[PDB]
Amino acid sequence: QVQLQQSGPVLVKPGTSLKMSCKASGYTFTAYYMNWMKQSHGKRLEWIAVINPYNGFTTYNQKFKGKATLTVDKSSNTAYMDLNSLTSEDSAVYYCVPYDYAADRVYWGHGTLVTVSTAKTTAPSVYPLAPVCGGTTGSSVTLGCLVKGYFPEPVTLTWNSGSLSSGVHTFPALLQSGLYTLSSSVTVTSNTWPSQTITCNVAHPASSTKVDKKIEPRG
Amino acid sequence: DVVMTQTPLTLSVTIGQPASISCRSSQSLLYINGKTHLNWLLQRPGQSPKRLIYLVSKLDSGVPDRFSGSGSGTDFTLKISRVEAEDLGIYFCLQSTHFPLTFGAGTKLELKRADAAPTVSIFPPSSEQLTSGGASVVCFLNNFYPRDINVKWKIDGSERQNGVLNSWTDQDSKDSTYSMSSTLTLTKDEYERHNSYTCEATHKTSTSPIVKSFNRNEC
Ligand SMILES: CN(CCCCC(=O)O)c1ccc(/C=C/c2ccc([N+](=O)[O-])cc2)cc1
Repeated sequence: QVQLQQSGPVLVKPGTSLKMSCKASGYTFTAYYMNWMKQSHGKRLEWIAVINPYNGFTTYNQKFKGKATLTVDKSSNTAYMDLNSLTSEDSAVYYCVPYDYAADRVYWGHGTLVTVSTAKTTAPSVYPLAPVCGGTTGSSVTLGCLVKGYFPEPVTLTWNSGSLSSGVHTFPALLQSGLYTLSSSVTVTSNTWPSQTITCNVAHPASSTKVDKKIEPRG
Repeated sequence: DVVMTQTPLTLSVTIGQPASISCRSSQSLLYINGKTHLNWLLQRPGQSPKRLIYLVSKLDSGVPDRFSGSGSGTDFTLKISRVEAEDLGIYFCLQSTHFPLTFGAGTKLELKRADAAPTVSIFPPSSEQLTSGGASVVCFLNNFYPRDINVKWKIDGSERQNGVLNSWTDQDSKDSTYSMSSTLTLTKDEYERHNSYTCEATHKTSTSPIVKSFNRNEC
């Protein structure tokens, strides 16, 4: 099956260069042109350039010519994109998108999230949120997890290592005073909790933070 | 450059009902072999884009037949025979006839369902945050509809607007609802200065609020 693996999210300073990678598998690497796309603020999409990995010949969008450089390493089935002269304008998700011309199929990577900023990496504090002390025997029970004061994006929150998926709402993060804050709620049956341990799992790659907060009955 | 102009930017539809998205290009997209390189993509919440239609009207593998595409000249149209949960997200048209490749702005396909009241849970600050010297009260307004909704916070019976932040999730695939998280940020000293904490969810004056409370003082 066609699989693309893109380099993880990064925080880089303005004025620097960045090289992203896109490792491909499940097809003959040289048979598909590799496109790169940019998405801004989770909506607007632009095509950057394409490389023909067979011969390494690249065609650029004039908007990005001189800004982006595409290369490949045939040996490792890996495509690269370099971005130079970085500004906050370059903060975006960057997708590698291989195009099989013989069959006419296209595939998209999971992208690489870039944050251009001079702000320093700050690890989040993670707090378990247990229901109120009181005895409302409602049919269901809602638990929460608060992830506050971190930078840059992203963060991965899961419940019970991702094995608990139903009844989850993870909220988009919000920025105030240079720091992100995010929350996630989980709703299970009254029978489930507290009698089964439920844990909030939070990873913030940039800070090497990985914490497990157990949700426990309060007071 | 070819300009792709999409309409509308957002489209709201009931399950089972048809949907019609248009994309119009600033020049002909006939290729030198007489084929028209017009692509349609869907990007579902949290995922990267995926092509659905290519060459105006040809479906990608295992794309359901509810989807169809038609094109006359410089005008191109995606149609969904009957919209289903899975269809939700942002649709983009993409020309790949002329370089650079260019995209429409995207169309947000929203679902109209029956009005639905929020499930409200209030959460005092965790004992860890208090040890830290901070204090946040979090409120979840879950699985409501429509997206429009208001939160009132009351401390010891006075309305509080300062230091409130609200995050909305994207529309829920399963049930077409929206969920929202309201965080009230305080100082430890201030939180300890007061006792009654109240979270209210109202959509309009003439609908009873859904109210959730606690008293810091008692269990
Ligand atoms: C190099 N080239 C033109 C080659 C024409 C002749 C040939 O195929 O040998 C080319 C063609 C198409 C592409 C990319 C097409 C594309 C990318 C992305 C998507 N998409 O839906 O995301 C659709 C189609 C890139 C380079």
